[PDB]
This record gives sequence, structure tokens and C-alpha cells, in this order.
Amino acid sequence: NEFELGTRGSSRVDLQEQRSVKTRVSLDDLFEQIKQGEMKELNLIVKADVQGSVEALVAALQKIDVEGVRVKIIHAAVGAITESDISLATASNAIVIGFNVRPDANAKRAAESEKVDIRLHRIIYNVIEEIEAAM
Repeated sequence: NEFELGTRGSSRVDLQEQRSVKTRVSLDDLFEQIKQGEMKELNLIVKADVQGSVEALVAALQKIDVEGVRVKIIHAAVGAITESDISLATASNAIVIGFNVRPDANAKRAAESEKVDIRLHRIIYNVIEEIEAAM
């Protein structure tokens, strides 16, 4: 509706700040501040049956200082996935990437009961179609 449409005598004066007036404000938006948790920081443990396979990977992993996605190693060892090492996995959130090494039957259990699944022997796990009883 609006009662009395007339002249807005606001631009008849000098134009400075507090132009809105009453509902005026300089800085009202408080800062949340930035926080790099986007890409996350990826931690892992390297294990292989060849010691210098671990070291070679670690040497590439420790030099990861690239801005954005940080990936770093927490532990390296020449061995397969052992129960004791899994406890590091859930500790530093570093998962164990084993190169065809594989775990103990209890470690494989421990891993999962420790919130950390281990990945190894990733030649091919044929999850694509069970070709039998299939048509």
C-alpha cells in the first residue's frame, strides 16, 4: 500500500557514511577464520617385504610438503601387517598399506576392531560380478 508517496529528502544533504542511519553499521560480520581441514591430512604406515621398498616410499612420502593435501608417513617397517602395528594405525590414523604382505589372522581382526582396515595384495579382488549362480 504505502502511505504518501513523495520525495525522499535524503540525497538533498551531503553524502557520507551512516547513509542508512539507525540500521547503520561498519563491521558486523564476525570472523569464523580459515581452517585447512578440506583435503585433510592423510597419514599412513608403509610396509613391504623388501625393506627398501618401504624406505623408497617413505623417502617420497616425507618430501610431501605440497600445499593443500598433506600426505605423510608415521611409521615404516619391513614386515607384513602385524597386530602390534595396527594399534599405530588407529592411533595416528595412519592406515597400513602393505605390498602383498598380508596380516595375521588375528591382526586382520584387530584391524577392524580398531577402526582401521588394511589394504594389501591389491592385485585384484574381483568384486565385479560373482560369475557363478549368475545369469
